[PDB]
Amino acid sequence: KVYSRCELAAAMKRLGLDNYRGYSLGNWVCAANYESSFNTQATNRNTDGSTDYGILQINSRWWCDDGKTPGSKNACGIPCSVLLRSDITEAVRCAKRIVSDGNGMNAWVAWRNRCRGTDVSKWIRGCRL
Amino acid sequence: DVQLQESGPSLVKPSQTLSLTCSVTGDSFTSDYWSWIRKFPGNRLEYMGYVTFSGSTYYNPSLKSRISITRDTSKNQYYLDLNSVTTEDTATYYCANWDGDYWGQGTLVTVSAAKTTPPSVYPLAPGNSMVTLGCLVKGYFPEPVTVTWNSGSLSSGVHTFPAVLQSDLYTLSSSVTVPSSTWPSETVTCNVAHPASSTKVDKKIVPR
Amino acid sequence: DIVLTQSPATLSVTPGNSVSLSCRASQSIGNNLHWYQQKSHESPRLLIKYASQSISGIPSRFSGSGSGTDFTLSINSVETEDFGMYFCQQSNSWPYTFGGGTKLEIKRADAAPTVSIFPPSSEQLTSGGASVVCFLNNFYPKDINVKWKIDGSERQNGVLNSWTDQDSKDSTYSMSSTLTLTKDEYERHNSYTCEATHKTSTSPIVKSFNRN
Ligand SMILES: [Cl-]
Repeated sequence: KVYSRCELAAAMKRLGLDNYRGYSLGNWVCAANYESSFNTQATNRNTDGSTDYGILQINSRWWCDDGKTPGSKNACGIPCSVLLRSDITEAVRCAKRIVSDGNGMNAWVAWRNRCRGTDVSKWIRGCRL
Repeated sequence: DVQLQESGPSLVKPSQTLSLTCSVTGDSFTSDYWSWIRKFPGNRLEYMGYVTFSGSTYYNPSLKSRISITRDTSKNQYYLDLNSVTTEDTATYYCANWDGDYWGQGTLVTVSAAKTTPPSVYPLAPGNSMVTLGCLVKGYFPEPVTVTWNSGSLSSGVHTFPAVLQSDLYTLSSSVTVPSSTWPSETVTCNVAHPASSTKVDKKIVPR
Repeated sequence: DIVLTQSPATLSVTPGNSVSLSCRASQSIGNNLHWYQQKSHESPRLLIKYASQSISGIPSRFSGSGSGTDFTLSINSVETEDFGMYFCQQSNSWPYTFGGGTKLEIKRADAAPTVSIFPPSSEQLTSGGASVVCFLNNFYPKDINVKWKIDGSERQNGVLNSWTDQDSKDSTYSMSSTLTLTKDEYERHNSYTCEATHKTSTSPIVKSFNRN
C-alpha cells in the first residue's frame, strides 16, 4: 500500500507516534517519506546480507527475522513480512522499540539527513488529525 | 522460555552501594532491553531504568546520578548498582524486560543501619470442632523470616501476618487452625527460619 | 513527569459481574498505555499493551480501550482469581511512570471474626517479657477495630497490629494484635481482654483470659 501524506499522518497519530519519546508526528511522516515514499511494500537489500523492510525501512540485521540475514537478531520479535502489511500497526510497534534505543530517530539515516532540525510540522499541514 | 531471577543482599547499610543481579534463561538476552522497577510501601511503583543491547541506558531522574544498569552478554545476566543508598531506597526490586512480558520474582532490600538480630519464637497455646494455635516470632531484624507448620505438612487454615517494625525489631505472628480431635493428641510445631542470622527453630505447641 | 491517576482506588466485585477501571494521564500519551495485574506475593503481569492490544495467554475477558488522556481496563465475568492490584503504566515519555493502582476486592457474605486469645508463653516470661496475642480471623468486610483491656480498663500502649490481604480461598480478611508488657507489669494484673468491633454486630466479640 502507498499511503498519502495525511492518511499516513492520521494512522501514525492513532498508533501513538505524536510526541512519542519527544518526536512530533511530523518527524515520523517525514521519515516515512524519505525512507519509503509512503510505501509499505518497499524493500532494499544492504551490502551485509540484511534487508530494510516497509514504510520505515526497518533493517533485518537487528530488528526482524527474514530467515536470510547472517549473524542477525530479531529484537522486535517478528517476521520481517509483518512490516510489509498495509496496516502499519506492527511497523509502528517495532519503530517504538527502535526509537527507545539511545539513538532515537538518529537510527533513520534519511530522517537525520532530510528531517532532523527542519520544520517538520509542514509534513502534517492541512491534515484531518 | 524466558525466565528471570533476581539475586543480591536483603540488607544494605546507608551510604553503601546496592548491587543486584538478574539472571536470564534462553537465547533472547542480547536481543532485548532489560529493566529494573521497584515497589515502595503504599503500592508506589517506580520505573528505575533500562539498558539496551547497544549499551544505551535510560535512568529515572529521581535517582540522580546514583544508578547504573549494565549487562554481561557472555553470561545472560544484567546488573543494578545503586550508589549511596539511604533508608528511602528500601523497596522490593524487580527485573523485567522492556515490553513487560517477563518479570523476576522481586527481591526485598532493606536499607538500614540497624543490627541484625535473631528471633525469639514463642508458642501460642490456649489458656469447638476446630482449635486455633499459634506462634509469636519476636525481636528480629531484618526481614524476612519464613514460618511453616509441621514442616509445611500443615498448610491449610494458616495465617502468617505481615511483620511489624517497632524500635528496629520486627514482630510477626502466625495462626493455625486444626481439628480439636487432632490436638493435643497429634503434635503441632511451627518452624521459623531467619536467614540473616542463620537461625532455624522449631517450637512445639504444648498444652498448658 | 507524566502523572497517571487511577480511579476508583478500590473496587468491590461479586464474581460473575463485570467491572471497569480508569487511568487518566496528565498529558496526552496516544495509545502508549499498558495495564498490569499484581496479585499478592507475585510480580506484575502484563494484561494489555498499547491501550487495547491483547496479550497471548491472557483471558479474553480482559480488554482495554481509550486514547490520548483517558483509558479504561474492562474485566467481564470477574473471577475470584482476579483479586489484587491493577496498575497502568505509560511508555510515551521518559521516565516511564505508573498510576497509583486500583485494588480489586472480591465481594462475599459478611462474616464475623473468629477471635482467639493467647497468654504469654513460659519461655517469654523467663526472658522478662509478656506478650498477649489476639487473632481475629476470617472476617468480612475488611474494616475492624481491636481494643485491649487489662483488669477491665482500656490499654492503648504496647499494642502492635497486623492485617492480611484478602484470602485467595474464601475472600475473608484476618488480623493479629499483640499487647506486649514487661513480666513485672503482666504479673501485677489478672485479666487480659481483646474486643473486636466489626460491622457484623453492635456488640464487640470479647475474649479473655485470667492470669495463671
Ligand atoms: Cl512491544
